[PDB]
Amino acid sequence: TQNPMVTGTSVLGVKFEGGVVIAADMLGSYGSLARFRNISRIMRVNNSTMLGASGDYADFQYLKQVLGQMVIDEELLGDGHSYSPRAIHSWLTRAMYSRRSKMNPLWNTMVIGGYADGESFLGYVDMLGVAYEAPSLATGYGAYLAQPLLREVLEKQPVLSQTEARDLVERCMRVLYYRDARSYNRFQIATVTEKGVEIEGPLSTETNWDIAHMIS
Amino acid sequence: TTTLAFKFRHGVIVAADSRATAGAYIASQTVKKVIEINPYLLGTMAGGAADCSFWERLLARQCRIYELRNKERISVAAASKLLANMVYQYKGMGLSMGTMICGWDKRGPGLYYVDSEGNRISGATFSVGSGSVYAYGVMDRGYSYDLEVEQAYDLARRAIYQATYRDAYSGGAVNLYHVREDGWIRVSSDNVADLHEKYS
Amino acid sequence: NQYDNDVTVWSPQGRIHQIEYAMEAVKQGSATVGLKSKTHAVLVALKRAQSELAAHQKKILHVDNHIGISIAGLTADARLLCNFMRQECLDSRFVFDRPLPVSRLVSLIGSKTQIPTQRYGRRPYGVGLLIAGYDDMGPHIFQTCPSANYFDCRAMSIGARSQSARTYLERHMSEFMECNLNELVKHGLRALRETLPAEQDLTTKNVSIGIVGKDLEFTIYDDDDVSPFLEGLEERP
Amino acid sequence: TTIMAVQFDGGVVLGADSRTTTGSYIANRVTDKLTPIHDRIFCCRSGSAADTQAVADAVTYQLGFHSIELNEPPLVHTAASLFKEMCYRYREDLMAGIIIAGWDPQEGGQVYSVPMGGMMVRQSFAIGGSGSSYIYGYVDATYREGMTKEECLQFTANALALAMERDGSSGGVIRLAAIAESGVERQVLLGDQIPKFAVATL
Amino acid sequence: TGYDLSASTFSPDGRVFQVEYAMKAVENSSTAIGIRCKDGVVFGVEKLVLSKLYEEGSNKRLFNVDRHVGMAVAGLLADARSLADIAREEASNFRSNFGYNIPLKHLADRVAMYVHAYTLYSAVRPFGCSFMLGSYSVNDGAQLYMIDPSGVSYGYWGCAIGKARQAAKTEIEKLQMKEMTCRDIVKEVAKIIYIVHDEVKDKAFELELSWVGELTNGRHEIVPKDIREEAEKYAKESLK
Amino acid sequence: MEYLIGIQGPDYVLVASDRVAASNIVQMKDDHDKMFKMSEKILLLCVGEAGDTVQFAEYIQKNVQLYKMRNGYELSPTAAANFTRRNLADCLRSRTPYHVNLLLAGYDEHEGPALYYMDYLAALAKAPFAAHGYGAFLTLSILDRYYTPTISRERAVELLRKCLEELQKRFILNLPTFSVRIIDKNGIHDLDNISFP
Amino acid sequence: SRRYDSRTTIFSPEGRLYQVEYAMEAIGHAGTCLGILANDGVLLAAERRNIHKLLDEVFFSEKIYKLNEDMACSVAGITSDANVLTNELRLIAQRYLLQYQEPIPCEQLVTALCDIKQAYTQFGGKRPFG
Amino acid sequence: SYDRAITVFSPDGHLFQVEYAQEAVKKGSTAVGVRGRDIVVLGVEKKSVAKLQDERTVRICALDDNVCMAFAGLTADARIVINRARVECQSHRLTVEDPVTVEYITRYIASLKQRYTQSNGR
Amino acid sequence: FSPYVFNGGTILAIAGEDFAIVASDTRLSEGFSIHTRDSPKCYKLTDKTVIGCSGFHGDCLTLTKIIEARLKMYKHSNNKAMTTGAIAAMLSTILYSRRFFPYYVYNIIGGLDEEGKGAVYSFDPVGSYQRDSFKAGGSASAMLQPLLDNQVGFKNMQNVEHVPLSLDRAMRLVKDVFISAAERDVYTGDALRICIVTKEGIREETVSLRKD
Amino acid sequence: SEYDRGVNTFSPEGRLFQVEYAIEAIKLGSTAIGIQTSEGVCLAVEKRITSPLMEPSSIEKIVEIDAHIGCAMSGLIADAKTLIDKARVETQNHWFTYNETMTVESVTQAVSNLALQFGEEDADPGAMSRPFGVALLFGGVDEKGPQLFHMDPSGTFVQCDARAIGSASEGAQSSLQEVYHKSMTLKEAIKSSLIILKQVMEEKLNATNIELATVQPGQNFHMFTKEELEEVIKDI
Ligand SMILES: *C(=O)[C@]1([C@@H](O)[C@@H]2C=CCCC2)NC(=O)[C@@H]2CCO[C@@]21C
Ligand SMILES: *C(=O)[C@]1([C@@H](O)[C@@H]2C=CCCC2)NC(=O)[C@@H]2CCO[C@@]21C
Repeated sequence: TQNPMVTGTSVLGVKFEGGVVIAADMLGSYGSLARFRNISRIMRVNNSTMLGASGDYADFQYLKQVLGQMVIDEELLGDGHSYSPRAIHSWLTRAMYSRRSKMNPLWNTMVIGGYADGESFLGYVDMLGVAYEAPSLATGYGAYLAQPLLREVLEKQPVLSQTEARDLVERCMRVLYYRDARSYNRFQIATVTEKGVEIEGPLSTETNWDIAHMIS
Repeated sequence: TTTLAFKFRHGVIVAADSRATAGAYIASQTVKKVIEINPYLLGTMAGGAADCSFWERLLARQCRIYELRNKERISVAAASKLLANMVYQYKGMGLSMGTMICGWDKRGPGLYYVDSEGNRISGATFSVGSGSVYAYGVMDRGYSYDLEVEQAYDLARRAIYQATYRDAYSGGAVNLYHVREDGWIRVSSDNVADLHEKYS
Repeated sequence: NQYDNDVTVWSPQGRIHQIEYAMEAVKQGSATVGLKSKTHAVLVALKRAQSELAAHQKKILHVDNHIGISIAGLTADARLLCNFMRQECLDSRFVFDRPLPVSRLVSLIGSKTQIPTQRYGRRPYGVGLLIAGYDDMGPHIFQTCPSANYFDCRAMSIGARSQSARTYLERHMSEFMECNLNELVKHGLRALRETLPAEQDLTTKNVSIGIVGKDLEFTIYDDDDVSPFLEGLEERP
Repeated sequence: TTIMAVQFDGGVVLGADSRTTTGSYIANRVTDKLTPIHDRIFCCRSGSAADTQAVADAVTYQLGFHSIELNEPPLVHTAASLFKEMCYRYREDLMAGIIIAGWDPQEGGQVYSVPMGGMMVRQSFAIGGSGSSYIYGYVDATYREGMTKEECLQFTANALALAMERDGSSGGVIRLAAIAESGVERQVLLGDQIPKFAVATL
Repeated sequence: TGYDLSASTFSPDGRVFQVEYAMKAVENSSTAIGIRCKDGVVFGVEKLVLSKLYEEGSNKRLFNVDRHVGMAVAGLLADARSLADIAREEASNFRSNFGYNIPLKHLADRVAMYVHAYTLYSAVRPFGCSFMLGSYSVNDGAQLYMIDPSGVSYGYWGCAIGKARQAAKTEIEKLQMKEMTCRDIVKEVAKIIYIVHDEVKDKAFELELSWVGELTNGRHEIVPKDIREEAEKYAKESLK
Repeated sequence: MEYLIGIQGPDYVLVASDRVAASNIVQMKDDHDKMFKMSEKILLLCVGEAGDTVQFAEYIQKNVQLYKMRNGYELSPTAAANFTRRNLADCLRSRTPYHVNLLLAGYDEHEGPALYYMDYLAALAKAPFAAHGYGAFLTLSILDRYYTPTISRERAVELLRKCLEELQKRFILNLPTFSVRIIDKNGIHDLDNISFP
Repeated sequence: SRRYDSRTTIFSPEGRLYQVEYAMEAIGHAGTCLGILANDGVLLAAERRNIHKLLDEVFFSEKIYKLNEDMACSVAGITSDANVLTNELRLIAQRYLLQYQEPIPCEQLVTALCDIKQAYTQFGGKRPFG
Repeated sequence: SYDRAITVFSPDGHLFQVEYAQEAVKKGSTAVGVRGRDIVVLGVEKKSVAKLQDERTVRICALDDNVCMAFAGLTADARIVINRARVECQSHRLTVEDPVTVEYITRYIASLKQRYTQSNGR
Repeated sequence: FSPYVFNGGTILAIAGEDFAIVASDTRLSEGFSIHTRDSPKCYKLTDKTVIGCSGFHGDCLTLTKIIEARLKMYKHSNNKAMTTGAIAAMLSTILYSRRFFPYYVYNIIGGLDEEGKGAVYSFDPVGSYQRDSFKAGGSASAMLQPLLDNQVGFKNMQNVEHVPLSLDRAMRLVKDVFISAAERDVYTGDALRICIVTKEGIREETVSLRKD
Repeated sequence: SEYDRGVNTFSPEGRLFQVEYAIEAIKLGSTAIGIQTSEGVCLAVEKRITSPLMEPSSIEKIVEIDAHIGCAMSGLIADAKTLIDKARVETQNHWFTYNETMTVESVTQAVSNLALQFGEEDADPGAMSRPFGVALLFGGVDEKGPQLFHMDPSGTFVQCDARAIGSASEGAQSSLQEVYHKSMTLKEAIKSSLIILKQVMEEKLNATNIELATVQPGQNFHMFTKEELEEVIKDI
């Protein structure tokens, strides 16, 4: 696509001792209009891998179709080999770079999260084929507003618990609701652990508007 | 870039500078602008470094194949024609090549100018590059067909030196080659600082 | 006979005679043995050529850091299949950054080999393959036939007079799982010795070995490298 | 253009305006923007008239063939999927916003939105077109769960009339269709049947 | 006369002998059985082991064509594998175009048409395999179809393919399968397999069992090992 | 800019071209030949874009000589001109157009002398005299003033000298020497170069 | 495919192309055509095999065809093959007139058609023109 | 397209079609060539019809200004080969700027014939 | 839509008599933001060759994968590992294959030649390459190069002994030059990854640079 | 009949018919001998001259593939020209891409890949209809030293120490068995090969009816001139 039409804002990701947590709001915007308010931008790829996307929702749905079919095709063989989060990340990088090289990009920024062999995976792919790994990730405006807080926590305390990571994600979502114009108050939280992928649905943030009375 | 070549009684003289530039940044001061196609045939490079290198290496491969098939060495005219035909296929696509093909064949000494625009001209004196205008004046005021070998060497060195003095995109060292009937020799590589000492 | 010249013709008995004729090519070739322990996989090949000046023809080929193959039959077909397998493994590394599982490679080979057996003017691949591999499921030995059928084996010998090697392997197969590397290789060498005419023996010249395992890339031991293994091998009965 | 679809227990209600414009000139003033894709499946077309007509004809062809081969009534989701495939594949070439509404025995009454770009989402009510912008607050304030067919018809007519008052590209008559298991019922609202809202006067 | 060398030739009496020779290829294979009950489908294969050097799981004759669809083959295994890939591609394409899981009747029709396309020309050879497709869904129920080398697809309540098909059919007709559960069907399948096997000619065999139903949530899978071993015990007891 | 001129007489054709090959502001060559020999009695004079000139001219030359080899006789000037126009016109609307301006001179045993003018759009005209370049603008009126159809080749060389002298007086480009050829029933003859010290 | 192939474009053990010889036999049985060259002109004379009382006269001739403004031909053998070849001859002549803007010489036209007919004896697996 | 294999091997190692083409050559007119010190001499046998043949446009053919050829066998095949050789001579003049060597054109013709002994449908 | 973006990064290579050194910074950035602080730009090719890539990151990743595949293919066809010069020539052809839609990558190859001496090859994005003694590439190449010209090449120095370069002095010089670069270039910082190539193999070291 | 079978048909014994028939064509050609020594590779072939009017200098049975690789051919010599052109192009492409010389084994493998690429259908236009009727001996010097390789129409290539191909291969091979040792010098190899060639040739060996070439470390591919040939012939 050359012009995105219906888009999603920012996706957040943090790894903790024993898994990964990913968060995204449930809004699809048609320009400045909050048009589709109940859409899910997080996907369960397989028991170890989950995916979240920002950008063109139609391109995201195409990718969900292709990835789901690939997973089903692998499970038909029954040979005891599955795709790791890292392999899905590499396949996504190749797909995006191939589309960019044909001058027909997929207008998405993707976060891949996973847990395999007692190890956590968090990966970033961009529209152009820039891909990397990090202990915390944020796309879009979250790169400016959320990555500072996450990075500050991670530099001091490099290993987190599930409780701490979830609390940090909720704080960052609140900040995004305060300062991003394309944001929505309902979000979803996906977690991958040794038990697999769990998605927690419409969650809201508690806001504070006391400074409204300080305007005078 | 300054490249120069002339035919005289005792053969062909080829001379070049060694400065490679990317904008106003001097990437290199030891670059090689003369390609050795075969022991009897030389080529010069001006313009796009990658273009000239790739296409003259391709010419070298084709000339070796010619020698294998026909059991005879290729002529200068045929080699220049091959290069011109090769680069005409990519016209308008943005190739920047200015080349001199020099050698000795059954017709004697040969010197041909081939550019990416499509020109293929024979001649006795040529200069290509940014500083070619400055080299032309010195070469034209000093050139004779009856030069002695040392005189020809000195003339080529002087012309490249003056070009590097006036042109911002020329400099480094003067690399000199002499094409004779039994093959080319590497004459010298002289830094222009030492030449400034000698000429001033 | 009007049924034995084309691969597209069924006989009244329900057979395709061209595929059987292609299996004859594997039966004529030199013998190879393959076996697996719980940690390693070994391919032993009987190299030979036409004359003594002619160096013994290459039977064990390197496909990937975790996969190697042994050949029986038409060598040019074997090189075609080897190039196909190498390209498939390379594409898997390019796209998924992981090695290709061995079973999926054998599936791809079977798919490639079946197509020529259904089309007019084509022929089967007159090559029999023995594949040794290591992946996340352990060590594997696979057999490939010109009929496009493939087998997952505990051990296997293919080639000329390989029935005697298969007999030896069946007798001793319960030991293989608990062996170390030298013992496993010696078992394979004894099985391969079972095919030679009674006068011939195993030398450093006519034997090639190929080993893969948990922490070893596929290695081809030929010449002096095989002397460590040929040592300590009792004479034939 | 203003198109709307609302789901009730046991079916759907679709509604549209009847204006075709070439700039500021009304080429057709009684057009039908509701298209029967199958017996119990309809589409509301928004955007380019030619593009939407072509896509609708192609989907009608494909769905009829599919239903003959399977010997079953088609699903509304299948029609929405065919529309989504065509609109996503030719998204650079097409200007087509579609609403697909219908009834099938397995899932009941269903409403799907295929906006420009080729995404597909199931909604309880869907609105589209250029006039849809002016009625977003009204539908959010007035929509309630468990409406009946008659309440859905009244709600859709009210919304379409409000949109036609404020949009220069919407107007004419109101075309309504109710789809249930018993079939399709179609209505036209013209003149004094169109709901009226008092205009502020000083 | 050469009326039997091409699939594009009729004989004077109206027969295509090449397809009949492919059917002969199917009759030489070992027997596969499929039984359908109100809640599911069970597949059983007699898998001959031609040497003890072969691992357990070599030459599988049961395939997963889709997460809800399973396949049991007889005849030439390479042809069967190519057909399994064709069926998988058909199911994938159906999901990508129409957006749901392919009905079994439609899949059988498509694959049967692909098989029939090889019975018309001199340029290609007929398939030497026969197979059964089995599926379960809530809307469609339990479905069992069989396809032969000519391209005929029929729906069944119980089906047998291969060398001992008639004896197996006789045994299957003794079951009131409509009012049976999938657990009973597994034991009956194992018993029939053990009955039709000829120990004198065929040396040794494994039992390959699979099923699809509401018990499995409409997913085709291998029968769990404990159920398989219990059924084998029942079958060996019945043979005395 | 390069200069071509042609004068037709009762039994001859006289052609002249300039000998300059230029790059930017420098004259790289001063003895360049811009005349191509199609056959024993046909000359092609080509100017225009670099590379296009030699490629087009040598393609035409090769096909004309192939006609001679295959059929045992030579193309007439009219047929060669029409072949040239067909090829240039066909390539005009393709992706590889040639930007060439041409003169074609010839002698036919049955039709006599012929001079043909062709522009880069592949329009073909037959003329008693013609010229190509920026210098044409300066010398066409001199030809109009002094040309008669019954002119001898001595007088034709004199008129050519007049035109070239005018180029030396009024033209801003340095065109110091010119190649001169004549075509008659005996073939192609190289005349002396016209040089201005 | 191999079983049904007639193999028209191969050699016999004596170096003969058999289909060409059989087509020559076909021509030996057709109607007579003679051509005579003079100082002031040239003529063709053919015998007409369509001599039924119920036949109608239309067109210009039965066996004489006009290829150009300056050339004509007469054919012997299979009539439909002749129609094909004469259409192709007219096409070749008009293509030459387009390329050179002069009428084609006669031998060049003959050579072009004969190249076409040689092609059918060397590759393609089709029968020659009779 | 027609993709049958015409030239194949026989049990004794023979290419029968090539041998039959050699028979076709054996049926043709006799040509003799002698190489002299300063000249080269080429003689052929004529099959002449009394008074009725027109030998005005007939030439022993020329590939360029410097190479001559004489053939034996099927005359139409020879015409095809001569035209291909002439096209190659013009290409060599264009690409090398020098006239051909006799061996160059002989090599081209021989490779053309070999290609026709190993191609499908010919 | 622009198919390129600038992701920063500086690489450095110094050739010795018996060693090669390839160093890089580990910061990945885009615009004014930092993507990651732990992305090295040096990749091991053989036991004797290391490559350094800077520029657009997607092109860097793709080119790294392509080069690894070509090395495996060469070993299959020719039964030996590729030499440093062969790798350089192959990379030149790989770069020119994309001449009309280039790779926005700057490449420096460092390793040992067939006599055991140090070799550095520098490339431009379209495939022109040269053998050097030292070379800098990336965003701070214009800062690093003059200092190496002075301190390794002894240029503009009068009556200074041209003592051969030692591994210790080279390591100290690399550390100092990257410390100076991180002061003035905003794209350079975080950590420094140094790879030393000798006949004993490849050895890695990491040092810290300033995080602002 | 000739066309009952296709070209890709197996025999009941498991061999492709056309390949066996081409190998029989190999037996009708001239005798070539190749000897490998630590000092280099020697290739000797016989020119089969049928008439005194034939100029023996136009018979090229030994060709230069590259400065380090030469080839000797036996059988249907016209078929060998395609393979040789492929070999030359492969060596030059390798030099272009990698700036180094090809190994003899790689050249032999590249040429052997063309050997079984024949068929009728499912093949591109311009594909081969039959196998090649040539046997090739490749001799060269690379970093592994002097290498000699043998290729036959089946696509099989082997490495050999001494090898004879052609009509008189069996007897010449026996003689080579008798005379070859690992410590031979190149002069001894040349003399031994000429002795065997004299033994097997139906003519009398003089300096115009044979060809000899050598490849040595440091010196390029060398074709012996008539004078050097006479110098060697004097000893025999
Ligand atoms: C010369 O023309 C020049 C050289 O960099 C270039 C590089 C080396 C071999 C070919 C010649 N090309 C350029 O773009 C710059 C600007 C002008 O001169 C250069 C230095
Ligand atoms: C509506 O969107 C509209 C209609 O013309 C068109 C009519 C037929 C069915 C599809 C919708 N499209 C347009 O371009 C004009 C401008 C705004 O709305 C239109 C009236």
